[PDB]
Amino acid sequence: TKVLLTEILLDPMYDYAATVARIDGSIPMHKPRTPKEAEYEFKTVIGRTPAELLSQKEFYDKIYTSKYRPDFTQLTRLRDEEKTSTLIYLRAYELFLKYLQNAPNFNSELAEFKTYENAYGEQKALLAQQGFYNIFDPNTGRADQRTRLFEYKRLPISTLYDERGLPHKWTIYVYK
Amino acid sequence: QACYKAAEARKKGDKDWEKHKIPFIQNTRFTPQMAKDILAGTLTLEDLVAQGICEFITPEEA
Amino acid sequence: LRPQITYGPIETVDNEELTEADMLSFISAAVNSTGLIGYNIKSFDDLMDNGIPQIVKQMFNVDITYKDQRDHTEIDKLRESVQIQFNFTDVNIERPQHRNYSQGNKINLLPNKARLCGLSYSGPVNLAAEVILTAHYSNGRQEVKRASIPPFQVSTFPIMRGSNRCHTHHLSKTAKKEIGEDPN
Amino acid sequence: MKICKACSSCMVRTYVDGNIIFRCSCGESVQGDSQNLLVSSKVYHTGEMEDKYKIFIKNAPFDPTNCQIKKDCPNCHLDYLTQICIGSQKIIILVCRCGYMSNRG
Amino acid sequence: MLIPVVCFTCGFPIGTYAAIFDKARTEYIKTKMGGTLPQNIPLDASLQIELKDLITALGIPMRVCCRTHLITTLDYRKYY
Ligand SMILES: [Zn+2]
Ligand SMILES: [Zn+2]
Ligand SMILES: [Zn+2]
Repeated sequence: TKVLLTEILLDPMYDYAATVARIDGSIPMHKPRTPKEAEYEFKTVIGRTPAELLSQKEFYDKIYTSKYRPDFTQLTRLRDEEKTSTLIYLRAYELFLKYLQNAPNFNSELAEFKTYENAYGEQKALLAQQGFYNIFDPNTGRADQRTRLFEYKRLPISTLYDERGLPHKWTIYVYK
Repeated sequence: QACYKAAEARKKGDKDWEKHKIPFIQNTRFTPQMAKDILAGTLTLEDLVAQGICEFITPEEA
Repeated sequence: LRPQITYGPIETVDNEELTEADMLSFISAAVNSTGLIGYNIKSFDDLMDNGIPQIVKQMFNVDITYKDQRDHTEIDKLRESVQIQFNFTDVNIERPQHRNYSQGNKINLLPNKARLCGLSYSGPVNLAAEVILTAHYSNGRQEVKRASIPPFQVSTFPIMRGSNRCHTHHLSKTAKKEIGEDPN
Repeated sequence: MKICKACSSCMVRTYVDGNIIFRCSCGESVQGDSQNLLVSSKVYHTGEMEDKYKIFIKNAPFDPTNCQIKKDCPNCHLDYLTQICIGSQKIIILVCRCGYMSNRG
Repeated sequence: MLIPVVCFTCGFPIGTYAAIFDKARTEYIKTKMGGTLPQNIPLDASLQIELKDLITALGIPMRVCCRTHLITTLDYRKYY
């Protein structure tokens, strides 16, 4: 009993099922404080008594299944956005449970919900935008391209040599 | 081709042989509208490659 | 073959409005094509689906011969060598599994349980084989015994997280988040 | 070398009374007449000779990574040439896709 | 993980207007966003999103530090 409880209490599937059970009030919102509370929470979440769990060979067949069965066919895009988040959460848990159980016709539903959640993540990405600004060039109407970079230009050769062909030596400072 | 036609006209004694030349032009086919389509998500790197606008280059092909 | 496509003349492309901030979008597109580390997942998936099966089924054919070191014991004097010859015919790798309590039925193993319990995120490797033993006798004749083996699990191969053989590949971002994974 | 006419082997060269004798390992022996009086040789500056860059210089007008110069080709009267700089003496060669080559090559 | 209760620099009570400034900001961006996917907003190169008057309407003063910490603080709810 102790080894089974320790194995399953460290399973992430267990904490996820416990969260789903807490959301709809099937188990107390706090962690168990007594052996009776822990046994009751295990019985509700796993769906089988720890002593009865050894007895058989199934494990995933009776894990909690959320109480409210919303309509996920409105996840077909069709007080809606919070409802959309609720539907995303419940559909994700239901598909997680289906994957654990190897339920038939799962890959197609998984891809469908992946598209749904990509749309939902696009909405959340819209919510997660700090803003952005571009300094426009007034002469144009778009992002400024003016720079103080060097720009090559072939200077006249007189800037280096005089009319007798000798190089310039700028060494006399003239003060006015 | 315009260089040859300009040279051909010059050898024929024509005075306006320079008007047969055309300016050289080089450019990329990437347009400002393509940049806007990328940000709208309706243009990916796959169809920029498919349309012959960009291509992949390896350090030995570089 | 000669190329048959043609593009509109380059003299009519209008790019004078292009700014260096618009070119960043191109970089964006590139990063969106390859992801950031997509090559790791692709390479590991290639190793899983195509690499290890090819290596086992092609580069590990065993054909060895050993001296018969037996005693008189009937015809054992007249046999000198035995030829062990076998190769593997079927290869596959599954997702990581863990056995609940004892004598369970090998439930799935999520990455967070592996991290917490110090476990190994390794999926089983199943192999099948056929074996041919040849015994060579002093006079010149030889005898052949051929057996075929049903698939069996040799060991477990490490699974890269996020790859095809990872449990967090059939899960959504919310489901990934709620099983203790970094959803991003 | 000298190649044995019998077994197509590489014969060994010896010198007897002022004559070259090629003796093979199969016993066949011949004497070279004129083309075998070259004991050894060496050529210097192999990394910058014209025989090294023949293919490159021939391919230079077609390589798009080569430097161009605004100067008329005197043969086809194209207004640009391909300039290459080879050697430690920095020899400049102008080439064109028509076959023109400064230095007359 | 949220916009701080007070400005990290001077201690002006930024937090009491944070939540409102969140929602309003999103609405404002929805007006200026324009044919562009949300995750591509910091790449548009044509956007002029300025929150100066929006923050002024909240009563927050013209202090560099306060508006900096209000504008720039990341929200953990929006990344998780
Ligand atoms: Zn010979
Ligand atoms: Zn030429
Ligand atoms: Zn402040």
